[PDB]
Amino acid sequence: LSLRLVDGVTECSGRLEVRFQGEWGTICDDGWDSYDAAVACKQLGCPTAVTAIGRVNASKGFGHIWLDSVSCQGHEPAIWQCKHHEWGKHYCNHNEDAGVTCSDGSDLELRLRGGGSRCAGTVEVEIQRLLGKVCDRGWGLKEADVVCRQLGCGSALKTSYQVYSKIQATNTWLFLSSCNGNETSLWDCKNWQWGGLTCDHYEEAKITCSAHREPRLVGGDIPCSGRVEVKHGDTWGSICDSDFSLEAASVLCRELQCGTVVSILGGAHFGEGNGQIWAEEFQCEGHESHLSLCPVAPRPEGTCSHSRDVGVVCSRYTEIRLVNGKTPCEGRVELKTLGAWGSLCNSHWDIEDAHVLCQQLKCGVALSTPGGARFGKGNGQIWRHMFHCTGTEQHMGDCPVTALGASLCPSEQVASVICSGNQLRLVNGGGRCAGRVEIYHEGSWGTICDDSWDLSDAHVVCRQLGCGEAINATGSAHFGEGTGPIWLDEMKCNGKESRIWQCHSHGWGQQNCRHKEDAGVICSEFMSLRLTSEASREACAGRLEVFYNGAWGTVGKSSMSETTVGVVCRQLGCADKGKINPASLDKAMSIPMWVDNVQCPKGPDTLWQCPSSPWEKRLASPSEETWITCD
Amino acid sequence: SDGSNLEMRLTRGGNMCSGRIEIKFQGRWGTVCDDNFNIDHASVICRQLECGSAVSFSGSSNFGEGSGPIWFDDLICNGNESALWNCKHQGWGKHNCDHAEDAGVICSKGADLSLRLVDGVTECSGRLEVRFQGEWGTICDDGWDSYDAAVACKQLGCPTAVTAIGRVNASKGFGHIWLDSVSCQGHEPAIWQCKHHEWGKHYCNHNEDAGVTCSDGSDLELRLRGGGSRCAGTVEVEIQRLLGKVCDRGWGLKEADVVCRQLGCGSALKTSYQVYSKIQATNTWLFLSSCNGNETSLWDCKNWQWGGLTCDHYEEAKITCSAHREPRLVGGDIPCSGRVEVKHGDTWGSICDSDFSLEAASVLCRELQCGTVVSILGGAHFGEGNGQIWAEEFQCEGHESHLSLCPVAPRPEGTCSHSRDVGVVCSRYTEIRLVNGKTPCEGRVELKTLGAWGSLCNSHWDIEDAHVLCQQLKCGVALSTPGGARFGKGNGQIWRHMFHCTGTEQHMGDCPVTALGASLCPSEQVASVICSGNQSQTFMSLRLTSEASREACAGRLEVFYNGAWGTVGKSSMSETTVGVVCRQLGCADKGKINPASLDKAMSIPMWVDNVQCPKGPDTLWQCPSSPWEKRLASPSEETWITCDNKIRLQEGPTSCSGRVEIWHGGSWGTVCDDSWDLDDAQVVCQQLGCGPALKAFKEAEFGQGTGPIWLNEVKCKGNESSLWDCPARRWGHSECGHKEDAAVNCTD
Amino acid sequence: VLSPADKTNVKAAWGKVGAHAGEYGAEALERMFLSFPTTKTYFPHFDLSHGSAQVKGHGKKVADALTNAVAHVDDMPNALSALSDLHAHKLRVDPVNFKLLSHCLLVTLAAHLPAEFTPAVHASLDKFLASVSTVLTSKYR
Amino acid sequence: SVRYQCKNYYKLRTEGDGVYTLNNEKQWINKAVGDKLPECEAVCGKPKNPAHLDAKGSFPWQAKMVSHHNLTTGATLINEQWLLTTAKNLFLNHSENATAKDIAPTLTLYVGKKQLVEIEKVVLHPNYSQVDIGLIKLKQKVSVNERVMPICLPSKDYAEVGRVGYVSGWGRNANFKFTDHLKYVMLPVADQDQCIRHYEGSTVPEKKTPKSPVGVQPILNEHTFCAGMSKYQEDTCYGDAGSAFAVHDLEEDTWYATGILSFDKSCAVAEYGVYVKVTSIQDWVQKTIAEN
Amino acid sequence: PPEIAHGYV
Amino acid sequence: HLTPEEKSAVTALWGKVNVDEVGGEALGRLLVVYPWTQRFFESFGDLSTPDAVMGNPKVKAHGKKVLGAFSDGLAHLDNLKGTFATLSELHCDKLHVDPENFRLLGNVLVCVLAHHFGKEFTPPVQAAYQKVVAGVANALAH
Ligand code: HEM
Ligand SMILES: *[C@@H]1O[C@H](CO)[C@@H](O[C@@H]2O[C@H](CO)[C@@H](O)[C@H](O)[C@H]2NC(C)=O)[C@H](O)[C@H]1NC(C)=O
Ligand SMILES: [Ca+2]
Ligand SMILES: [Ca+2]
Ligand SMILES: [Ca+2]
Ligand SMILES: [Ca+2]
Ligand SMILES: [Ca+2]
Ligand SMILES: [Ca+2]
Ligand SMILES: [Ca+2]
Ligand SMILES: [Ca+2]
Ligand SMILES: [Ca+2]
Repeated sequence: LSLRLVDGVTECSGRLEVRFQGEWGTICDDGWDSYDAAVACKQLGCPTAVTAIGRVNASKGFGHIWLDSVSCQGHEPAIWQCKHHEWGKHYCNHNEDAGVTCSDGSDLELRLRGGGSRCAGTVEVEIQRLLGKVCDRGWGLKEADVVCRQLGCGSALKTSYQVYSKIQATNTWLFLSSCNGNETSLWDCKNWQWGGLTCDHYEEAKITCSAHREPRLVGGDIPCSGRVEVKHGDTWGSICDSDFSLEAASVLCRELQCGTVVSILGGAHFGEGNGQIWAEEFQCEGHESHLSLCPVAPRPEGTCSHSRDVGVVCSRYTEIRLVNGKTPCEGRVELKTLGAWGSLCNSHWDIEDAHVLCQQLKCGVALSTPGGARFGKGNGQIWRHMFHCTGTEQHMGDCPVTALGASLCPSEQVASVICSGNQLRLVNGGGRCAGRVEIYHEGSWGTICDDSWDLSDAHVVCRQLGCGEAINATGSAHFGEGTGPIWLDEMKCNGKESRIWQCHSHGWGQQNCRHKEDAGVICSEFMSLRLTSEASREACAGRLEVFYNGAWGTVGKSSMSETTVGVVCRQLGCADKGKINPASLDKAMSIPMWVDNVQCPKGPDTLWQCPSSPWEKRLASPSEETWITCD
Repeated sequence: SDGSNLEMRLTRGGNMCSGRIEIKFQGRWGTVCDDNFNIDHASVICRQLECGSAVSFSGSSNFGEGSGPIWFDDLICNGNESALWNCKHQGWGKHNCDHAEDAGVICSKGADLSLRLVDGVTECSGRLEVRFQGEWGTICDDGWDSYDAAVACKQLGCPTAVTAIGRVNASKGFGHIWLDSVSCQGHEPAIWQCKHHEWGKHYCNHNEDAGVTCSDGSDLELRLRGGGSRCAGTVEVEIQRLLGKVCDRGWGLKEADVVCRQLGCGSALKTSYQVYSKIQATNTWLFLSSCNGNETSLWDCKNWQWGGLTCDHYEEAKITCSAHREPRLVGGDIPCSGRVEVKHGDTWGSICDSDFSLEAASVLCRELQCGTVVSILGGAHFGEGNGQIWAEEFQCEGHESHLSLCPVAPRPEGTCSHSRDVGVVCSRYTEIRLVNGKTPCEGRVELKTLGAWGSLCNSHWDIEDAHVLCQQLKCGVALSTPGGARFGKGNGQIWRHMFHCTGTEQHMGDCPVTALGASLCPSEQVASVICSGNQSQTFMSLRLTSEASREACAGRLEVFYNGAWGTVGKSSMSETTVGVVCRQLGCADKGKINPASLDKAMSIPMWVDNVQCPKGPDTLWQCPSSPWEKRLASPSEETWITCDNKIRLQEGPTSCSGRVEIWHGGSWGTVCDDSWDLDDAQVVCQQLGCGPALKAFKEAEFGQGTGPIWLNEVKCKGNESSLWDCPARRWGHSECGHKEDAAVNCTD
Repeated sequence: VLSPADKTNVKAAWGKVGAHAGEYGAEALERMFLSFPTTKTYFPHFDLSHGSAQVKGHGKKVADALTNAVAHVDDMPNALSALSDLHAHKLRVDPVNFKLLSHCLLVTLAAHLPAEFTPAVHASLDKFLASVSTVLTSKYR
Repeated sequence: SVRYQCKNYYKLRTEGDGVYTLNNEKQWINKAVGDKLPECEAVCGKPKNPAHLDAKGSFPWQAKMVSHHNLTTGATLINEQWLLTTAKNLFLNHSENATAKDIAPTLTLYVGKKQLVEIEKVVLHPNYSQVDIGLIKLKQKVSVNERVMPICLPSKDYAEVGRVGYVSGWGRNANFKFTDHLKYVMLPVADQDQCIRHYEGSTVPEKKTPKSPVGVQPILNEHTFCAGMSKYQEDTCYGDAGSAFAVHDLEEDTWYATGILSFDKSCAVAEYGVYVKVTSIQDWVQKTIAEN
Repeated sequence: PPEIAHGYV
Repeated sequence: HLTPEEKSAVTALWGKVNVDEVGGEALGRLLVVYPWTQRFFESFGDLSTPDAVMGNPKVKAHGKKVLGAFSDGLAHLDNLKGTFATLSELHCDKLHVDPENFRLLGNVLVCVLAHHFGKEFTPPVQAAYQKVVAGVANALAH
């Protein structure tokens, strides 16, 4: 007996031939396995590093067929000593002859072509100077991850492409059977056949890895903010503000794990770039997991000026850490504002905010919230940010939070949490502490009817929301017509209740009302804003007034920064900047002065977070009134 | 051979007195073929083996195929021989038969047959069991019907009055299934003397066991449970002392009619009810099979079954009947009108006027074959309903066929009693007859209005009107309209109501009617008709006048006729004529009559005199009066009136206070309190002539009772002449709730 | 062949099927059309879309025929004489399709009647449907 | 000298001796038959590797015939040039008035491993309404080998009650699909009375009725015998007609064609299948072979 | 020697 | 070939299967409904009645093996031929099992799946599983 490799791409590849009775013949491919290839290679003088099966570039078989279903355990060196049923007594045909592809290891290289970069596009094999394609006979994310992992790209998001086209085509294919997914290279995946079949009704394999387009943020002092740079596999560049949309931003903050978008900014606000400029139309539907997943338009011929960079800030921009504890899950709670650290005041801080802050740092569920200076007062300032977490989000920055002139905190009341270490909203009201009231029950949202609605009842809801006392209780659908179910008909609380579900009421579902009689509440902690003049009730040019405690008042001029006026205009929806100017002496209403010294930091989107001196009602001269004009 | 050496045997049976017939002769065992085999051969055979009284005979190897010679075939026996070999036959061993035709016999000495009932409510209700060869077994229900149950009940010796099938309350049996496809005619002395399937081959299972319930007829009851009356609810059955339901396997109106006829509730309308209560659970069911529809009771339906089946994925049978809320009109001085009293089962009661709308009036007039609503007269009228006052908020929608179907929303408290019951009128109130004819289908036409009979004129009488008339009087299609005094001259009042019937209408009251001023007719000119007599065969305007003001509801009255206007007589005008005039011109329910004034400006001749309206019409064109006569008239003869102002308050502590009521379309109503502002309350009290307003209320002030809400969202500017000029939206449609009617308090 | 026990099991099962027979037959036809597209060739004029009333009517017809057969289990060839002649001679339906429809029917009933399909009853129903199929295809030539 | 011998699966049938000695006249003369050579006939019934069972063994006499509308039936190879089949098989897709000349050019016939053989003429039985049998003549003799071999006719009646015979078939399987691979099944001979009662009601010529559980009546008469289902309830179905009921004679180690299947419509719904006795048709078969 | 059908010498 | 929707349906339903129960039930139903299949399992003891078949421990063990092999194929739906080469060689070389018996077992498995999963076994998933079992039978054919 004898062995021979014939008509392959190299002396160590091609159809397998065996001589018996002086006549050559081919082996039937049925059951041909990589073990058979290894045995046939060890019987021959070719490298034993890698052994793929199949006919590489070989033509159709001819002559006689000697053996079928050759089964080798790999324990002996010669092919014909393996197991077979009988010589020649088989029903195989010349279109299904076997083969092998011996290799030494340092020749198998995989490269993706036809797309935005090396980490996106069709998969293109090149082995022994013969270059082909992979087929979709068993292709999916499980096998996809290996190709992206092998190339230095990340997780495989989908099988598609965006940008470039016009790839070449060849009539040779790579077939995978199935490979669990943890391999360091595609070549390690078991029983990968090289050539032999032209797969019909199966298309070519395509990939788009995460490294196709990767976003980064650098130039900002608050954790989740700054200009946007995108990586094209191995190169970088800047992003203009013309072709970036909120849908893309929501994904940008989603994959970064910085929460959701709380502001999108244009221009070189975060700093002008010093590199190449990218130009790419972002067309995300909104719920995509990555920027690369979203479709993409081809590059335009134009380029933006470097003063046109973009930027974003997401919800999770509050740095919270625990100190002075034996474990990091028990120390006192600290926070930052305006470039200085500090310690949180516990004056308004419940178990819910402890649950959230424990979940933030993977400390599990919360256990207790010690009182007093139970972990040391600390050397930093005491912060006055009243937190109102709903107890489901998993970061502090997500929660509603406000500190505008919060009351002075007594010295020894520093907040702390002990971690395990493992449904009221006001709708259409504007703000958080006012509007039609709704409750979630039968797993559906519904409102409260207006009958018997009196100011005593309204006390309980805004103690439940933490919004202080009630100042109004409204009916005849003041804040719009509620939709869906109507649950609670009449309410007869004592005014001292902790939660609304403990009041005397007819019980869920019992009612005699119509949607034209939905109730509401306005409470002392609702805030609003306005810029007005003698000839306009509402505008964004004139004296600045603030709504709070049910009454209007003017904002203080002293200690007014340049960021404040920009925040004010942005909240009023006219401009991103503002200028102070002198004005007339004609006081419109001569309202009191609410809060003295406002100083808005970088990042917030409204004025209710920017910290200042605690509230106190006083009269003030017209010279102390803030008069703003928005460009 | 004289027959001494022969011997006969029965093999492959349950015992020595049953099995295949075998005979030894010439030393060989042999059988007999079943050709011409009958009970006579069996009786002869069950005599020489000492097993008595042949019970059944078999054929076609019911006991397995035999072997050996076949000795007999086509024998004829007389039923009383000493043995089988004494019968006449063609010859020993001569035959055209094979071993697929062996004969068999069951004799009585073995089959100690008996019958019993077990696992049921009484001594003879339950599951039937038959004893055969000492073993108890059941009967398959295939082919089991009332005649078989009759035979079984008579056999066991208990009442044969009502004999129904079904193993009530009894569980599936165990053991053999001895009988199947029993075919008794109803008079046999025992269940096994009838024709039935062979004892061996049955494919039945024990879920199919048969049973009977025998009764005298005094222990079967039927009731409707769950609902606001005895005439609506789930149909429940109490047979013996067992409670059960009916199954809707084939439930329909045809058998619901039988149930309702049994209970005495009229006729079946709907296969559902209003769930006024909760009914207990039960495990036994009654199954029916296609009642013909004209049975006097549900027990007479053929082959109804009492237990022994399941109603999986089906539900309970339920019905509402005609007598559930049947209406009545009482107290009315003229046909098809008067006070309403409703029946809830077998008790007649009144309904507050605060719970009856115009849809309810339409369904009522339709149900009583009175037409369509012409007037609602809410408030004590047509006397007083001295009895019980039902407090059920009727919520009738659409135009339901019967009052029973109308959804109703009861309340747990008491309400109005003997001051605000309600009345109704319909369009079927015409008093007419035929007189002076040889038969009731020909004669003179007469009509009664007020309190007098008179002769109707033929001025506009036509064949269509004649056909409608004879359709009213059950005389079929009309034939011709003879002219003149063909049935006598007039001898009294000459009415002149020119009717305009289209001819497709069942009763003449529903036609358009015109009477005001209608043309004079002589006594010799009267209307008359002749008809087949077989039932099987099938512009004007009213205006008022005043200087510098027209179309207002105060001043002199006039009638447009034949291209011109004219005046109508002041003489003898009654209160009811005024009420009709005001309800027609729409400025009020009624008003008062006053002398003439200086405001007249047109000397127009008089068209009619002596206007007097009857009870029932809602317009002035249907009011008798003198004929047309274009005579000159003096102011003392001219008629002048002033309707009652449409806006009136009620429930107020005094005058110039109280909820704001409004009248339109025939019946009074209220206004909705959305946008209720002092401008409207300024119009309200000035319109009363009282003074400026001082306050307006919201959220259920001054009553929340009766009426339709004729207006809502009164955007009144405050200087309006009338509350009806305001741009109030969707006149007549209730967008608002009822807890929010108008209220005003204003300065005297 | 159908033994007496098999006939009892068939009678019990088809009794429990009850009034849902038309629904089960229509569902079986839908299953067959969805799983074996080649069967659609014999219904060229039929709107074979989901829930088509024509398919529902044909399914109820099939279920009624099967119930008639169960009633006359001892004389099935006479009970299905006209249907046998129709399928064998006028339509020339190939016998393979009948096993497909029988399998679809068994799948439908097993899906909807879990408690009734004891393996013995399953075998009896197979026997009954095989007998029906053999009767309906015997004259095929 | 030379001695004549017949190759594998053949046998010399002439008398005398196959040894021929060369003459001084240079003539080849066997001292028994002189100038006359012998001829080699074919073994009839000795399968190389004897014995719903898949056939990967020795049923060489089985033939497959397909009608011109793609219906498959069976035939049995009786000698090198003639086959025995069912008349109803030949009458597929034409009125029973058709002549034998209209049937021959419309049939395809396979033997062994899908080897095609051509047909010259067909001879139906003179009384095919009662003896449902037909003969097929091939254009040229088939070459006997491991896959093709006749099953020659019997000399005595093996249709005894209880005898188990083998039936190969190309017909429809449990899914009513024509079988891809040849199968065989072992069936016993049943008694006539039960079969006749099962299909016709009674053994009496009068008061017979059609009681066939499948709706089609077999041809039951004195030229037929019945065979029941197997130990595992396996039966023949459509397309097995024309196949032989082969009996293994252990005293001679020869396989004999005892019957040809006629009624193949039981399909486990009817208890018995009906076969035509070969011993009752042997004279007509021999007369038709010799007359052609 | 002459051949015979299906036979050898 | 199977469309991605079909593969999703197949692999979603297959997760709720008790691999130690369904196989034995399917094999027992095959042996009862088609008696000739008992010929290959004469070593399992009493197989003469449905109760004996359904109560046999060897039947359940072998059904477990069969369903394990079936599940292994469900992860290689595009290369069934090579997945089942050794089993095909076994079933042809030693037992000589006719290829139609594979289709009978597949249909019985479909019936068992419908029986277990009730109304969730909508016609589309049935068609998908028909394609799967047809592929497995063709692969095991030879
Ligand atoms: C248990 C098996 C079957 C039964 C009991 C059955 C029953 C019926 C019935 C009751 C009819 C109506 C005949 C009439 O209305 O006159 C019919 C007609 C028909 N059957 Fe079947 N059927 C079966 C299987 C099949 C199969 C498997 C096919 C095709 C794959 C098929 C194709 C047809 C067609 C095309 C019609 C004609 C329908 C029409 O003309 O509207 N049947 N069958
Ligand atoms: C509830 O809100 C209403 C307005 O939305 C307030 O009513 C006004 O209160 C001011 C307070 O000085 C009075 O001057 C006005 O006359 C009030 N308006 C009316 C129409 O009477 C009300 O004060 C709020 N409730 C509370 C407790 O402040
Ligand atoms: Ca209210
Ligand atoms: Ca309250
Ligand atoms: Ca209420
Ligand atoms: Ca007889
Ligand atoms: Ca006789
Ligand atoms: Ca029954
Ligand atoms: Ca009866
Ligand atoms: Ca209101
Ligand atoms: Ca208004």
